[PDB]
Amino acid sequence: AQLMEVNAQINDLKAQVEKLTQQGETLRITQRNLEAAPITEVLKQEVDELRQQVSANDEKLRLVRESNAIVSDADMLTLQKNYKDAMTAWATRRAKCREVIDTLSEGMGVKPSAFMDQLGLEEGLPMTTYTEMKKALPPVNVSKADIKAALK
Amino acid sequence: RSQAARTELARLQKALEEQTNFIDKATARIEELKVGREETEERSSLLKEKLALQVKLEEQRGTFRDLLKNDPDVAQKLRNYTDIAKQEANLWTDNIFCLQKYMLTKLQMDKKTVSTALGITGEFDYLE
Repeated sequence: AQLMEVNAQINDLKAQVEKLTQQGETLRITQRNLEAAPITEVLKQEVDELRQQVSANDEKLRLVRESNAIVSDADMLTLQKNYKDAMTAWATRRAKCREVIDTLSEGMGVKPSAFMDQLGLEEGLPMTTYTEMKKALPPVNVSKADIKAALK
Repeated sequence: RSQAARTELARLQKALEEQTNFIDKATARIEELKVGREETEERSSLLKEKLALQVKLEEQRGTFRDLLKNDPDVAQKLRNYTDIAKQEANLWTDNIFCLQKYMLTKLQMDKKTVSTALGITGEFDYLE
């Protein structure tokens, strides 16, 4: 019935509708993105609130730090090392002293005690407490470089 | 056959109207939404900050968590013990310098031999 006229038109618009629908959905996508974002006045708020909220923690850190309420990993290392240094310095200077006191005792053929009494050398503390101190709290070795690594 | 193929053209006209009105509603809603939200170097440099800060927080609370790991009772225990040991190390230092006095000015021993025997070194000092 020369329906080519009409059966062509369907094809024409079957192309047209499709175009708009495949364009249509695109709009939807972007508007979704638009509905999922805050305005630029509210986003300007939330930021100057977060700024204050962060600055807050910077102050809390400044305080608990300045008050020595807390110990940093580097500091906890440094005290730890300084301890080794002292307990070493101690156990060392005692020894390299009492070993000379040894020779010098029988040099004069006399007890070490009275030698220390004459020269005016101090009793010391006992090693009873030193070793029980190493026991209580064990010294450890701590590299200076380790301490630099903790400080960053 | 003819009308059967005529109906398929009656479906797509209605479909086109519906799709057209839909697109209209869409462009409208965007037109209203793009009002508050407007892409700018400002809003751009802004969203980035609402993230930056947001993250910096999580970093901070991590910092805290980690900072509290360190027992200050121990820090003090250490602090006290070392004070003790250093006063003791300073004691035996004083005893060593005293043996230097006697050995040098009484037993007239060797100023070279004395150092080496006592343990006196370069930069031998009290612990401050």
